[PDB]
Amino acid sequence: TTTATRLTGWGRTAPSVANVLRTPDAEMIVKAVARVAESGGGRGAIARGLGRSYGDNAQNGGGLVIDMTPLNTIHSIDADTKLVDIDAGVNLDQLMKAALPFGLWVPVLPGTRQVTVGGAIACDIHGKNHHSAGSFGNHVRSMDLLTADGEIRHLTPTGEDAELFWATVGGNGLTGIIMRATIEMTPTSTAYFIADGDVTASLDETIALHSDGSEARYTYSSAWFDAISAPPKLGRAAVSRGRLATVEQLPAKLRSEPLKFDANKYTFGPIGELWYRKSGTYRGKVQNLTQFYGFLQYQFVIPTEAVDEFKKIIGVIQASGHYSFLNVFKLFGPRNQAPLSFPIPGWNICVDFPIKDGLGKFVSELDRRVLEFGGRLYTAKDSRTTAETFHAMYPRVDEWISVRRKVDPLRVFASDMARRLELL
Ligand SMILES: Cc1cc2nc3c(=O)[nH]c(=O)nc-3n(C[C@H](O)[C@H](O)[C@H](O)COP(=O)(O)OP(=O)(O)OC[C@H]3O[C@@H](n4cnc5c(N)ncnc54)[C@H](O)[C@@H]3O)c2cc1C
Ligand SMILES: *[N+](=O)c1cc(C(F)(F)F)cc2c(=O)nc(N3[C@H](C)CCC[C@@H]3C)oc12
Repeated sequence: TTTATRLTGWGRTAPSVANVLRTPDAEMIVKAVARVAESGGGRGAIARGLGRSYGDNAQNGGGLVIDMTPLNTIHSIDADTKLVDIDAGVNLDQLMKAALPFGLWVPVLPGTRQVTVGGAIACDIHGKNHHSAGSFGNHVRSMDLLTADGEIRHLTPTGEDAELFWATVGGNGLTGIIMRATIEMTPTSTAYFIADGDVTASLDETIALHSDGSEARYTYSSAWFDAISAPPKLGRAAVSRGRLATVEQLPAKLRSEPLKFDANKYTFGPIGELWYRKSGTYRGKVQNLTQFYGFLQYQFVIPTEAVDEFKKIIGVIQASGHYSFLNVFKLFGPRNQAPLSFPIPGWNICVDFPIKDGLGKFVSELDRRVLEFGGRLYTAKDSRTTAETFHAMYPRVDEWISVRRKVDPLRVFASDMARRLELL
């Protein structure tokens, strides 16, 4: 039934060997669980999706890893209720293609579409529209959770069972296996964005641009971000903000099929500085999805009010010797009821660090400042933080652990991450 396999997160670090069940039969899955809750606890069981999480939340070395990608049935889409009803194994790319013809848009998209619905919920993923749409769990209207006791619970965000619902959202698969869910989609008349591009010269004007209230005019906003140049160049950004185009705004060629889809010498001179600023500055640019959308991935958010502390963390980063080219910055909006949900209103930033000597000790310092300044790290990007740091970052973890205690008293569900962060 099972196959012992060598599993890594997307970052390809910290491998561990687990027995991997990979069946489309919801029965075998329910039974493989009781075949684990019968032998005491052992090393338990964790669900796995498309394995895009960099962390170790979808590994369970010496235990059972259940691959959910065979469960990829889209059961129904309804354009009137905007409800979509899918198996946890369907990915967001599959789902986006199926829903477009109904005038429905996936409400939260991450930077890769090869992500299951299970994973989208379990990490409570965010995207470029967080400040307007919240994260993924805000759009889940119901889900079917295979619990440790073998029963299948129907959860909804309100009424009774809300607590277990909101613990499963961002629960990293540690309340049990999500089998099926209903998502409320976002209505759209096209598959296109209208985008305004902006460029900044300093971290100061980047913050100002995100504080002047202009942000309330776009549903989608993010930025490429300079983490290398010394001040005051440091933290200049190419800002890309937009919203879904109506049909009226499409060029005539496209207005027929609105829901479709398919380094030089100058580069560092004053001319390319002129090129980069000119090409990064635009208005009303219509773009499709793909146009608009040995390393250590590191992402954190700092509460909105601690802006000076945010600027200081950026300073620490560029003066650290560790250089990062791909940096995305965004202002998150309001959070949700999930105790372990990563997003809070404030300054979010994703950096990519070339693995080299001293990096591990340096990021441990970074952790310390992020913690100190009231922010947190993201489990879907994280493999190396500590339980003390995690627990302090997420003050509601105790609230969460209790809920999990009820629904899995015998530690049927476990992972490399749960043991490391002491969420088990
Ligand atoms: C290039 C790239 C860009 C990314 N951009 C973003 C981004 O912009 N925003 C963002 O939030 N994230 C981003 N991510 C991270 C990614 O969206 C999340 O880690 C996501 O959870 C991955 O989904 P998955 O299906 O691969 O799940 P996996 O990585 O296989 O599993 C992740 C977690 O979900 C749990 N899980 C999976 N299936 C189930 C289930 N059926 N029931 C219960 N639990 C389950 C697993 O146990 C594990 O804890 C990015 C990743 C990559 C590689
Ligand atoms: N950071 O990794 C990050 C953050 C955000 C958001 F704005 F939502 F906060 C969005 C991201 C995105 O859309 N894509 C990516 N990637 C980075 C550069 C590393 C992995 C590749 C993708 C393109 O990151 C985002």
